[PDB]
Amino acid sequence: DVQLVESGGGLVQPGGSRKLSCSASGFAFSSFGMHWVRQAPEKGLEWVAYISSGSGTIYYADTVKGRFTISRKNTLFLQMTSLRSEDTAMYYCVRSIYYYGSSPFDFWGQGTTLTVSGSDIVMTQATSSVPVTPGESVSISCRSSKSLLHSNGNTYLYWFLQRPGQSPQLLIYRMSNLASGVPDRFSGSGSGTAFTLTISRLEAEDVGVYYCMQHLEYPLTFGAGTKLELK
Amino acid sequence: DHFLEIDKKNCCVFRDDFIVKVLPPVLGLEFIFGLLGNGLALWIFWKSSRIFLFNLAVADFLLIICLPFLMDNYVRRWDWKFGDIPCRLMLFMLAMNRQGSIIFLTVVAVDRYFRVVHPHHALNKISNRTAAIISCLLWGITIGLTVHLLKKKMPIQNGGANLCSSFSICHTFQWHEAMFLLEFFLPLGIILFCSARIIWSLRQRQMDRHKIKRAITFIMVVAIVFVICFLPSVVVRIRIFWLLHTSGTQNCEVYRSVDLAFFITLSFTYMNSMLDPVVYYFSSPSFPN
Amino acid sequence: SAEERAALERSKAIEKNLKEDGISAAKDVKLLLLGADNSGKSTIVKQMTGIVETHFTFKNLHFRLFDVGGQRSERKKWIHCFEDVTAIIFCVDLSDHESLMLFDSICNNKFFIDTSIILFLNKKDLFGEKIKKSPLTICFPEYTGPNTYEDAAAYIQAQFESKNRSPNKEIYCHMTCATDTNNAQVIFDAVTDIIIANNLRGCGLY
Amino acid sequence: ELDQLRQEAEQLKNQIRDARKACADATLSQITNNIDPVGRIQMRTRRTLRGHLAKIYAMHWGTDSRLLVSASQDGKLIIWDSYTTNKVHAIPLRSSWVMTCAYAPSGNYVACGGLDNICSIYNLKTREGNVRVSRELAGHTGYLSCCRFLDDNQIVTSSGDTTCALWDIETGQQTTTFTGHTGDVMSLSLAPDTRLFVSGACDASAKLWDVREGMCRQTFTGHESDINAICFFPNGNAFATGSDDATCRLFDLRADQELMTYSHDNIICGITSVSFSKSGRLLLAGYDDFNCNVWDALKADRAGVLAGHDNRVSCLGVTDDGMAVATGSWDSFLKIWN
Amino acid sequence: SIAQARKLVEQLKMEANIDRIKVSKAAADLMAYCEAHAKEDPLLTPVPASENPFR
Ligand SMILES: Cc1cnc(C(=O)O)c[n+]1O
Repeated sequence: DVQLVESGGGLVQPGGSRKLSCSASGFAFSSFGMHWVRQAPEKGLEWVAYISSGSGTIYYADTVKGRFTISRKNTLFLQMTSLRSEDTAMYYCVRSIYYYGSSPFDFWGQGTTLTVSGSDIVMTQATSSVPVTPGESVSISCRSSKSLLHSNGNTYLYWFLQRPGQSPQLLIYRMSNLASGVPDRFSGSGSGTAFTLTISRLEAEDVGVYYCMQHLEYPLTFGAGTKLELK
Repeated sequence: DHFLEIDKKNCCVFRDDFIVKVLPPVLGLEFIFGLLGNGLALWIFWKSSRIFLFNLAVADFLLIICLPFLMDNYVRRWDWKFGDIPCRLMLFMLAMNRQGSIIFLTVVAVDRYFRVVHPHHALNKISNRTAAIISCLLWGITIGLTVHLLKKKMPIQNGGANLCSSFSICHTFQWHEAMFLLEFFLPLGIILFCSARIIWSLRQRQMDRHKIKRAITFIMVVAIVFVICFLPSVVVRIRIFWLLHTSGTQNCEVYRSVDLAFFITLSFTYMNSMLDPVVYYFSSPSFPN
Repeated sequence: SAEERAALERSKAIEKNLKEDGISAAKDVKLLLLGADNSGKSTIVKQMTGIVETHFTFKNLHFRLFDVGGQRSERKKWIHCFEDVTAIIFCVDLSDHESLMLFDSICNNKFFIDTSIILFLNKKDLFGEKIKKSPLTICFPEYTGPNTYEDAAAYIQAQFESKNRSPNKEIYCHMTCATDTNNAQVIFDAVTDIIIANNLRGCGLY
Repeated sequence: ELDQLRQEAEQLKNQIRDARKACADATLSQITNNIDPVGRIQMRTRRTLRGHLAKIYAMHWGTDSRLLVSASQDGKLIIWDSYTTNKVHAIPLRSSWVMTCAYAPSGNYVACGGLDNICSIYNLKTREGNVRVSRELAGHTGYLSCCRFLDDNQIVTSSGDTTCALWDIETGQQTTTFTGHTGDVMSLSLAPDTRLFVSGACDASAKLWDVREGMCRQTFTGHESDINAICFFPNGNAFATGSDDATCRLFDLRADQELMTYSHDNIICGITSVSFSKSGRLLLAGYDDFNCNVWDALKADRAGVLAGHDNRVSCLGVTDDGMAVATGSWDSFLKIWN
Repeated sequence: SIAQARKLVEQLKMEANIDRIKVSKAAADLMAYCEAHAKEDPLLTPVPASENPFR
């Protein structure tokens, strides 16, 4: 079925260069705007780059602009130049299609680890660890500096679940809808600034890290990451 | 019978008497017929052929507006009282209207040649947006080709009357004469070549036995009316050039007879605007309906 | 415009794609094909239960040839789909009045008052052989004339052409021997004559 | 025995006519005369969906009153976004002869059909990212002129072989076939409860079918020509048939005969699409005379003209919330009135 | 033909057993439905542009 496999990691000396390639197969890659999301070894996801359908527009993060370059035979390429010490991270290839009723960030690639030797919408999660027991109910909260409820009624607060050792999967998109393939236990709520992902009858398979995201305007800023550990 | 120095150059001007009794009855008739025909044609009026005809009617609309203002000049024994801006703008946009009318006749004939001889060529399938920018471009070059008439110094206080004339009879060879000569020489050749090719292509297909005969007659009479309207002015102007080169301005007694002949035949250029509704009304069955 | 900008990008991408496909499909020339059953409809361009679409290229034109005889229903309820066909190709089996009635019905339809009908008279040699043994009076009781192939063919052609009344349409009668491969050239030249006639109409001069 | 059967049929028809005429104590006009007039209804073109390059033959609003799908003979079935004029999808049809279209109540599936004798069901929410055919339903001997989704699984199609059939998209076989029409079944309209529907045929009759048992409960006549369109009243107890004789009648299911007729002397073209309003008071019926008259469904008089099209209107659709009506004519422009 | 005629005869007989109500009752019911939903029809009353989405 749908797979986004990739390679191009390995140890890189500082000041060098390395090409990261996203191999896409099993979907209409010509009509998908693939993103690039990196994860530090002990931090939350951070946005890197984005290339649209037909390469109409390309966006880069504040701390990435100029140094990197993203371009797209069903393959996406990311150029890395002048690597720093903070670029040691695992890079994920994320697909996203944009129309009315679409499901952005629905699929996330496997990811490859790579190591080396102010007006943005900042979003904070009040809690970082919530120890809960299976069969109970848990609630993860998320806030934002600026209200995300746009004029057309859509509020952009995507929720992601990252099981240990597995790439994150979309759970709640636009803060109210439910992603396809997700059990109906999850449910989003909130309006304007405060968001909440309510889980009812929590199972043993719902443990992991929950990330809060916005899509109101680039650059997209993930949350700090809330961990729902067992017991 | 007269002399005048303009722009540091001598130039001859003659004010005949037959003009006052011959210019404004026919010119008013052309204005009356032109306003009656072209006025209704634009009101009635999109394809590539339709848009080209629409702009052609627009050019005739301003030319029809010119005639009452020009007729006042003839009736007042060439005594202009409007001033600098009215005379300058009137001459500039009148020259622009003729040039546009001639160039749009050329464009229409070229369109017909491409649509009868080369039916499968891509140019017959141009969108209205492509036609609109082309029509504007042809409008633009007409503005540039006559912009120098706006910078001229006029009127000139010569005796008790003020001249509002740009077609002064003298050896001074301004670019306006060059434009007035080319705009007849080249478009006439284009019209004749396109018409001849259309006739030959329709005859070769062996489908002239039919409506096609009426089409042939209309295509021929367009060129016929064009040539009969524009030949007298150009031949008289060539006579003026020959006389100026051979004899010079030493004596202006012989330039009185030719000067009056120039304007009366120049009135035929307006007559082109009067016979342009034939392209609208006489052609197509939709117009009689 | 948070992500609706990306939605506009998708809309513009397919709007341009629609325009690119639209101009490409405008070069094709559509020719509705009619006629009675087993009347030679498939033996005109032989060299090159729904609707049947046949396409071939000749002299840089894409001739699309719909054979709509496979619809076992009323013509009037779907004949407006073919309102904008360049021409109608009609095949008549000379070796067999139903074709004449169908031609009368289709040549005066309200949607086909401006679309010319190219008429093909197939089986010329079979018709000649039949005339050499059986006369045209059997199929046309009003026929009074010489018993020759040429006269009978001309009479049938005149009868077919006489069923129109709109002067804005023309019938390009042509006869095939069911073996000549040059019918494509006849279709091409008839189509280009119709095209230049329509162009003259569009210029307000026809 | 054939003569006896014909005599029995004639006697039954006479009994039906007598029963129908016996119940008409008072017509609709003399009862609705006590109601005040609706007044003139003025409507302006809020949106215009440019992008089609051929005649538009169908248009069905989505259940969310925002997504409009239009089918044209250019070979495409574009799903529009009426609020912002955007195009969501552009589905390239297998064949260019399309005369109908449909949009699933859930929004997942889009139907299509025409002279191909095949009703194709497309899958909008495919995981591969593109729109792909899910089941090319086939089995009809004539052109499929109208298809509607009862739900995501079962579709009813009206064909030109005097037959309306209820398919099953999961298996692709005719679960139930309804027969009894004399001419082409050129229109169809499922009831709000989706347990029954009507089909206006070319024989000037609009039979009331039943989805479950596959039997025609009632038959309605009174038209002088073919029925080109048909739609239920919002209540579900009435429907309006748009004939080709420049008239459209409002039948009642329980009364079982025509109630009012909507005819005007200044109208001679044939109706191509009739659709009610949310409250059922208006009957926005399109015409081949380039316009779209709005009729008071009770007073039986005109209340406005939606003249904004340069060609015959081939479809008309009022959204579920009633806030918009869209007409798609052959000039390739679908305009969203309001 | 005999079987086809029999089917039509039975079909007409089946429709003859359907109960029919008075036309006045149906007209009154339609009028009541139209009046009870008059306030919910945004076509006959021009909806204000404040909340009308087609502005
Ligand atoms: C006095 C006069 C009259 N007519 C024209 C003309 O070009 O028509 C030009 N001038 O100069």
